[PDB]
Amino acid sequence: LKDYALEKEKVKKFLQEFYQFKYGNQLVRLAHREQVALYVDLDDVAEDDPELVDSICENARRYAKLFADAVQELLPQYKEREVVNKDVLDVYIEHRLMMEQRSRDPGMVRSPQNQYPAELMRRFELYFQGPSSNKPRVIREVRADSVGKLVTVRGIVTRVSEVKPKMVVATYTCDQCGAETYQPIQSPTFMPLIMCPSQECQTNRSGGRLYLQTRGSRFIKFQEMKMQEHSDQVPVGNIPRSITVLVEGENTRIAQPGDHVSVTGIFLPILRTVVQGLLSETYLEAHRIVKMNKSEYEKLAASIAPEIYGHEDVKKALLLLLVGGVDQSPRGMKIRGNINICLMGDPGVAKSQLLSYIDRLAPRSQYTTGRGSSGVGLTAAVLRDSGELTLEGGALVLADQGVCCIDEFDKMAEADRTAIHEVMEQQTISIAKAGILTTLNARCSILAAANPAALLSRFDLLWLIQDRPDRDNDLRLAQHITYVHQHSLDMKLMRRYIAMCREKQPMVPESLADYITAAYVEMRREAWYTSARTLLAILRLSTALARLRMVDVVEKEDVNEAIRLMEMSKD
Amino acid sequence: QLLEEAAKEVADEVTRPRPSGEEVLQDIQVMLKSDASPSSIRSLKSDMM
Amino acid sequence: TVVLDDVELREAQRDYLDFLDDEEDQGIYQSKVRELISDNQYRLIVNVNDLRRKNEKRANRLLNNAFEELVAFQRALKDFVASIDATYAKQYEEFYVGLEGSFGSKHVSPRTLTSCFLSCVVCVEGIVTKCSLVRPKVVRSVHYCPATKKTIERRYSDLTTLVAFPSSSVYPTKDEENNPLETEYGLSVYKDHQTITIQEMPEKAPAGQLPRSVDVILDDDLVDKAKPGDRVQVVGTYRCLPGKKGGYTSGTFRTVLIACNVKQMSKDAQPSFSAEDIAKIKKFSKTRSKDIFDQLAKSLAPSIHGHDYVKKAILCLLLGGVERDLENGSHIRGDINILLIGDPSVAKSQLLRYVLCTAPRAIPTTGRGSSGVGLTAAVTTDQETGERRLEAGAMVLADRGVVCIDEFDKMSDMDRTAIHEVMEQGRVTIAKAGIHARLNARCSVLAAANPVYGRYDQYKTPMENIGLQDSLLSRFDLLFIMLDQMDPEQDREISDHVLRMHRYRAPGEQDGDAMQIYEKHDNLLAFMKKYIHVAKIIKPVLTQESATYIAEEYSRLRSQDSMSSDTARTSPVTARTLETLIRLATAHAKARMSKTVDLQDAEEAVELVQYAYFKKVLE
DNA sequence: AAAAAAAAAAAAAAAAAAAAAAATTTTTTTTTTTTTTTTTTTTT
DNA sequence: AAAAAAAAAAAAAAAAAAAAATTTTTTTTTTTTTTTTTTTTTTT
Ligand SMILES: Nc1ncnc2c1ncn2[C@@H]1O[C@H](COP(=O)(O)OP(=O)(O)O)[C@@H](O)[C@H]1O
Ligand SMILES: Nc1ncnc2c1ncn2[C@@H]1O[C@H](COP(=O)(O)OP(=O)(O)O)[C@@H](O)[C@H]1O
Ligand SMILES: [Mg+2]
Ligand SMILES: [Zn+2]
Repeated sequence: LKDYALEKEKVKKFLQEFYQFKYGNQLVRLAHREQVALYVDLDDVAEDDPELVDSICENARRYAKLFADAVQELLPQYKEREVVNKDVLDVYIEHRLMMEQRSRDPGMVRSPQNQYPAELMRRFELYFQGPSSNKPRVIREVRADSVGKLVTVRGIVTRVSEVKPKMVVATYTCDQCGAETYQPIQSPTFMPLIMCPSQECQTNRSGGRLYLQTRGSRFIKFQEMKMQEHSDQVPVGNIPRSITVLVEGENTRIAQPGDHVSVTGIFLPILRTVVQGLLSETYLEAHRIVKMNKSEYEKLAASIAPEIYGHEDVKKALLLLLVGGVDQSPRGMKIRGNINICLMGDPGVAKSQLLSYIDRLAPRSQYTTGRGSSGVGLTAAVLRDSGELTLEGGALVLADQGVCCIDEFDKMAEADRTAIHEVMEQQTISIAKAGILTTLNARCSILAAANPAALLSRFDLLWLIQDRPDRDNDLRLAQHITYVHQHSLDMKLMRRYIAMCREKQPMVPESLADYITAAYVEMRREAWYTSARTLLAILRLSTALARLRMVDVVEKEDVNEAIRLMEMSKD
Repeated sequence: QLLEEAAKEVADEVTRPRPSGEEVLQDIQVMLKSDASPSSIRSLKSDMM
Repeated sequence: TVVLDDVELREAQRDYLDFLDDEEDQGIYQSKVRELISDNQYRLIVNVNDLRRKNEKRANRLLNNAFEELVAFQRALKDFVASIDATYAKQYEEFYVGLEGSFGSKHVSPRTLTSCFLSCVVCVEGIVTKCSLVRPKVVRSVHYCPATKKTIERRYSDLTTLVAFPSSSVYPTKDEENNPLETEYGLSVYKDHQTITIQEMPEKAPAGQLPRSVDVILDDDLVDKAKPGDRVQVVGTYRCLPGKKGGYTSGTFRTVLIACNVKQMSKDAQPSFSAEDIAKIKKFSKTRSKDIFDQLAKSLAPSIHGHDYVKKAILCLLLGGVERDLENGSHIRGDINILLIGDPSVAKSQLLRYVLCTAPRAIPTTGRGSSGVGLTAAVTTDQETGERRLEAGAMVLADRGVVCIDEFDKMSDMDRTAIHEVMEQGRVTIAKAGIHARLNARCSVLAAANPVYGRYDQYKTPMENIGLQDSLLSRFDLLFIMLDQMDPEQDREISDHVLRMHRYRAPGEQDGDAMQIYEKHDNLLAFMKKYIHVAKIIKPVLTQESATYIAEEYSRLRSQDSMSSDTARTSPVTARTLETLIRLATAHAKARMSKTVDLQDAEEAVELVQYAYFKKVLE
């Protein structure tokens, strides 16, 4: 073991002196209260001292306390101006330290338990981000031996509670004296107080009768999130293990249901309270949250799943949706910029694989086959939580903004079919069922796959794939896939280009009005099922193609390629 | 007892910058006296209790 | 609930391990460790002034909060004595730390042992009052189950001062299977335990006030170091005791003083020497061995004039003869006893006070101050057990020591006869119906009687003029007659001496306000104690020449012709006078460090008796 | 010098103070196991 | 389209667990008091 006064001196000199003053700029910003959270980096601390880093890895919580108090004492010399007191909480802390100065009597000694505590008066928070040397360990493998140890984990989210105010330091005021006592909370529960240990009360022999209130207290942004093993992490036959993670301060509202996360934290226990001993629950106290691995033209479309061959126009339309047609809300009525595709196909052309690649691709994606997600799996339902009937979502509401890759749409349940019709038509999901009376909001885009009328009449593109056996086509595809087995754009760069492409917002020009109306009527005569939905289809595809070009104005080239795609699909 | 701790507080502040060891504020007894005539030991009835 | 580390304990143990580490210094505490290891004693006495000079703050801390501090000290002691010898350090489950030195503010008396000194090692002088039976206390108790062939060792913590729980105090008697357990007394481990009671000395205490006393719990290592009546300085931890369990408490906390050590406050067992002093004594003996008795005799009792024969005789007393215990226990004494009889203002009482201040274990007895049962021993019942205990008297306290009898003439005949067996055989055979014993008081007696009529009449015979029986004057072996001649010439002598001593001052130490072998020869005018102390042990056997000469001179003294007419005997010449001759000869030889009593010492003894006994009554 | 009288000592017995010693099941809560009812999802 | 299997939610009951709780009496100890013996001291 060591001496933690020495450790605090070590980290104080470190935080002052390491680098542009890397940590110094952060310190002065939080001193002025231009940031509320701080993040230590064990790579940046292994830059000089490895023993301290190994100790942090092995007993991280204590050093968290050390670092935070060290920065708290470094605060005022870095402070340089009068902050504007942006919060009533700021008013309280300023008033508190003001009256402490007023009745200071600096020579006068005060007890070891008569002082405003750090956890109350800090007003900032300090977290970490574990070193690259620290391998992220399997959620199953983070056992009792790793309690207190600093540990990073990578897992999928299943469900996440909302931001409700956890208590940090309850504040009580008296009925006679007027002092203000604190109960610093740590655990899931606290017994309230009813008597005031203020020395005026001890002198008076008065009934304390202090009353808790929220005004002088210190709440915090608290969430309990769930996480689940990676299906690749899971062993041969066991189901994926879960884990509970606790999210505080400026770590709140990062992860969301369905999004992969990497959380860096410590695996601390709670009291369990039927075999003897002293049992205890386990929660991982998050200290850095980073979404990762899903939610961080011609060559581009060919880059969309290079392992598939042919279907070039299909890939181009897939790229187009991934860019997304322009979102419009003109005159109240919504004209959503979603693009809905269905792939009817002969048995086996890698349509499921295309859906899986889009699932791996999009920043929000949910790949649902027939019956694994049915009823509540696609819809939203009710569950016990602060215990409560928390209404949470299924696949589509998880994919509220993204892409639902629905597989085998032909054989879905009829309720699932009805819900998907609703979401494609109006991007809501109305429910008036047994214990649910809601209208979920689901701004999702549908990629249906199926095997061979309502489909044709409610969509923006249907594609029939008939692998008519052509010798040269099959020869080239066979060479291609055999080469794939033989040898076994980057996804991140592709997704970056798409992400930037999402936000150019073109507005249609007047020059193309005659062209688009003429093309619409001509397509109608060539038909004589097409209608206003197909008009909106060509128009959305034109907007999205302008987005792909990145210009803010749609042109004749865009509409030409749109008609090219739709002609290829229909034929 | 109020007088006793009052004496204690004023004592610590007057001797305030004390040296090592002698810092825990020691208890300050407050004995009394007067100038009035003492009353006889036979005059302690119940009412003067 | 084992402590991983404490900065306080680690710091204190490091400091005291340094304090014990004595090689770069002179090696004093290392030598103390080595000698106590050689002795098998297991307490080491650390001087508080040493601790203060090396680290004042630790001295302040320890003298303010003892027990845990001394736990640190004793753990350091165990580690240190293990480094010197691990085998011996393993031998004793604990080693202890006695104290010594200038406990400046921490020196009070039991009247002044206030409630400010709790858990502080207080220093306190005082007289013992009680001596409880030194009885065992069990510390580690072993048991044997014969049904299950099992052995157990219950363990006890000496919570004489802290809180104690029944779970700690259980003495097991049955196993888990309700079998019978038989104690293994020998395999168990015990420590002695005694209570005593120190008291404020009546010479120190306030004159008109009741005594005040403090209770002292001597555990092992300090069993018999304090009997009733002794002067003792106790240094140790005043604390509080736990009331036994019970839902109520008054605030009362009867307090004790768990003594850290106790030493003889008499400070008269003082053989403190150095090798240089031993060599000094050796040369002082051997260079001028033949004149050394007269050197010592003239030296002894400065601040008084003449009386050279009496100084020689008091030397013969203090140096002592040699006690003899023959084959069958016929114990022939080896002490001198002197009766000063002489006119008033002859410094007889001043000689008595000199030997009181100098001779180790000297004690004063007045005529009607001490009386019989006080003088010799006594037998009294306990009243707590109805058993007869023995209360040692003045003489028994003065066993192998000196008693100064002021105004011996005034002791009534009962006590004057009660002193008989102590005078001859140096024992008091006391007995009442329950208990009897022969207490041993090998005492020596210097007794200053005064003459009948208040002053010696020259013409009257000494036997008429002394109000003491021939019976007793036999037992006394020398009777010295001190007359005030009143001549102006010797008056000039004595007067100049006396007023010179009135003019002698503390050299330099004083300004005008009132309160080495040889001495720096101050014109106006320690090693005495050193040399006489070493002198006492030697047993100089009598030579054939000395025995024949002393025998013939005794025969001459017995014969009436040896005294001329007009002289009157002062003490009849019984065989006690011959034994006096032998004892005085041995005392002279012991002065010389002879290893044999020779004719020189024999003729000195015969000169002594011839001057002392036969007196010239004038007409 | 020995007898008589008085004083003190030794030892047993009693009165109060204050610290020790002894006695000592029954009613309420609440988790867990089991059953029951209304509803939704699925199958004939 | 009707039947039925399953699901979640709600409730009852039995087993285990939770919680509440000073007063009276006895015995050692200390301290004096009283008796009787022993001792010492004064008298003829
Ligand atoms: N060009 C290609 N690249 C990679 N895989 C291919 C290709 N052509 C065919 N496949 C294979 O076809 C198989 C069936 O695809 P699948 O997604 O099941 O289509 P569907 O589910 O629509 O029938 C996949 O296992 C895939 O490996
Ligand atoms: N031999 C002496 N030498 C010097 N001074 C003497 C001598 N004898 C007596 N004195 C003086 O006479 C005083 C007599 O005191 P002290 O001895 O108490 O009385 P006493 O002699 O009657 O016992 C002493 O203080 C001392 O100063
Ligand atoms: Mg498929
Ligand atoms: Zn209050």
